[PDB]
Amino acid sequence: MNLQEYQSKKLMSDNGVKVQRFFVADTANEALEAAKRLNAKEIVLKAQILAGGRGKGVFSSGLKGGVHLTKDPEVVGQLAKQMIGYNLATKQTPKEGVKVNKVMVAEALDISRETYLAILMDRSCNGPVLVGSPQGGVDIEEVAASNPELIFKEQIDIIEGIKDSQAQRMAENLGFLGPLQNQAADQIKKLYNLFLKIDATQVEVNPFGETPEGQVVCFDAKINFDDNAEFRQKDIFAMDDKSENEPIENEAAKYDLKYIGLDGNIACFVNGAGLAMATCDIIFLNGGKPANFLDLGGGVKESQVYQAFKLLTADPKVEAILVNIFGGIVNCAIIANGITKACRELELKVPLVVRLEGTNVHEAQNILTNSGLPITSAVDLEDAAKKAVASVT
Amino acid sequence: SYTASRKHLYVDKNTKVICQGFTGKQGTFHSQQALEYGTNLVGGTTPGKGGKTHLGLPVFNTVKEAKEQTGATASVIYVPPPFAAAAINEAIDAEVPLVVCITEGIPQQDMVRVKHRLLRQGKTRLIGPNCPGVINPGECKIGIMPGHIHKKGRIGIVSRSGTLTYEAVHQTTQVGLGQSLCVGIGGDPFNGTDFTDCLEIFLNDPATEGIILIGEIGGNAEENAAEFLKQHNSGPKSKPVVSFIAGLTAPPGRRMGHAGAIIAGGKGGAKEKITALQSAGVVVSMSPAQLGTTIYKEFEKRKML
Ligand SMILES: Nc1nc2c(ncn2[C@@H]2O[C@H](COP(=O)(O)OP(=O)(O)O)[C@@H](O)[C@H]2O)c(=O)[nH]1
Ligand SMILES: [K+]
Repeated sequence: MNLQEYQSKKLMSDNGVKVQRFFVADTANEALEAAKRLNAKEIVLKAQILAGGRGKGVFSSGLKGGVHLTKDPEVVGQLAKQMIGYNLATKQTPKEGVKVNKVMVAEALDISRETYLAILMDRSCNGPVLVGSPQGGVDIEEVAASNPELIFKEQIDIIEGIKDSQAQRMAENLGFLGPLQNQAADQIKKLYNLFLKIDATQVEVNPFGETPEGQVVCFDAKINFDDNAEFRQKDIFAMDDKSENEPIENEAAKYDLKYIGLDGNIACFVNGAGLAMATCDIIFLNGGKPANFLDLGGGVKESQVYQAFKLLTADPKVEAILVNIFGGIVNCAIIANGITKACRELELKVPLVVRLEGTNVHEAQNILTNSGLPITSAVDLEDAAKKAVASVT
Repeated sequence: SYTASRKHLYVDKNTKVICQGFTGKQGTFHSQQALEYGTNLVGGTTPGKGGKTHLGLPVFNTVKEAKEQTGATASVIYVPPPFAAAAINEAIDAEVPLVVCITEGIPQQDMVRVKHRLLRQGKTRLIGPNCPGVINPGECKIGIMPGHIHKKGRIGIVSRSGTLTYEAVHQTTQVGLGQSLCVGIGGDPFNGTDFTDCLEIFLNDPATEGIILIGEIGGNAEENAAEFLKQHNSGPKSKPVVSFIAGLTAPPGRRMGHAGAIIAGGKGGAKEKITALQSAGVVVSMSPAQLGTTIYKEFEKRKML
């Protein structure tokens, strides 16, 4: 899960992390007034979308850039009016990026040195890790490629927690000289602890900087939250608005359906995660255009089936559905019913292809065969794949 | 130390198994069936019912007791997410040679702490969390997989997806090849057993003549594995290995049904995984539907049929 920047910032603030003063607003005028209340040398306008690279993106309104520096509050409002409502397309969003409904108006600061610092559960040390680079402002992947030695890591023992030894040593590595050096250290200890507190899989600050005034500041942040931790981060998950989600998916989650909309015509719902990915795969390989990926989670239930069939069809971009389910726990029969029972109550008008296998095979093939419905039966996933494709030519 | 516990991954007819969260909806359901398959389920657990009975079986208070009273060499966990973590350490404390956590949804941080405890000991070997479990066609079944589709045989299977394993199991029985041991390592980013823990076993198990590896986007478990194969499965007496990685078409930054299936910050993509495994002489199927025939051909190319 991901929260907006102003949400992340408050959280980091509430936990002793030096962020920049800011106010949130959802209109061009609030933005203006917000620039006034701040009252500072320079202001910073930042569209609030979960994506990154905003400061290099482009709004649909024609505006270029998601982060704008200006000393004049009236400009803040003029720029805002170009952010509020439009679509921002950063190098990390789709083609039409995301629609912005809120903007952050914060106090700019001067940046002497820019450094990249981040904490994450590393799938190599199977533990928390500190990842710093004295070269900030840039996308990390890059710096890595371009100059590996410029990267510094430090495995933190999840039971001992971070140690000055580590913190200070990282601070040194980041470039923070003498006096400042210990400030960056304290801050890094802050991030780690905040990181653990909020069950975050990662907290990324870029730049983790230094001002001329000699202040260590997290000028930007990106926190990814471990979804499996919602049950003990109730307050943090309440802030997840679910506004930037593709219209559809929201619906699916209402019936606990793992939906992930792609850009295709051949919708398809499968049970089990891997088969879900596998089906998109085998579809694309055969010139297909997976319209999505759906996962009926653990077990199924005529409810889900129908529901799953309703979301998929409500989408006018679909020209076929590829059902691929492996009857393990719940036999294929109970699945077949949910399918046929839905085709009728849904009066679907898209060529449907179904591929069943496992417990109760033969029986469920009759449940379908019988219904007299236009259900195309495939022999395996290859079969289902290729056929599901022609059905949209 | 912990690598010494790989040995425990090979359950068999001798494996006596207990269930944690025994009287729960899941524990109960998969236990009635764990029986019907032929698994030696000797009892289960739940706080405050020590002495009682469930499914005609005993219900102890502690994993500790249950083991010392049934001699169970294994334990399975179906418990809800907020308690699966505790459930594992409890098995670890009671030193149960084998622990299989099925539960999906355990906070990652919790798993990191478990891995910490875990790696500094060799009595307990963990499978999971968020996995189907493990099965020795005919002799033992710990988990939630459809036992009947399996048939004792030669192919050794290790995978990060359950449904994708079933696909594989189905395919190697159609071709009449059968499975030696199937280990579903999980869909989470931090678990107690990886591809190499199993490749290690397969390679030294005479019963396993071939191996099917099933991975997907996310992490680098597939990569470390491809490395290992190059080092340990090269030579004349090398066993054939067929694989299929899932997610060649997944959009970045998205969690694909599996907390661990996600390409992030440039890492996790499927193509590297296929390029790496191939470098280690792994024969990769480009279709999840060709797992069966592919490995069938490999055994063929070596008159191993
Ligand atoms: N001078 C100055 N620049 C800033 C400030 N805040 C952000 N920026 C710059 O705005 C640029 C784009 O915002 P960014 O942090 O990249 O968010 P992103 O584009 O979504 O990744 C960054 O490269 C920063 O250097 C600030 O307070 N003062
Ligand atoms: K940034």
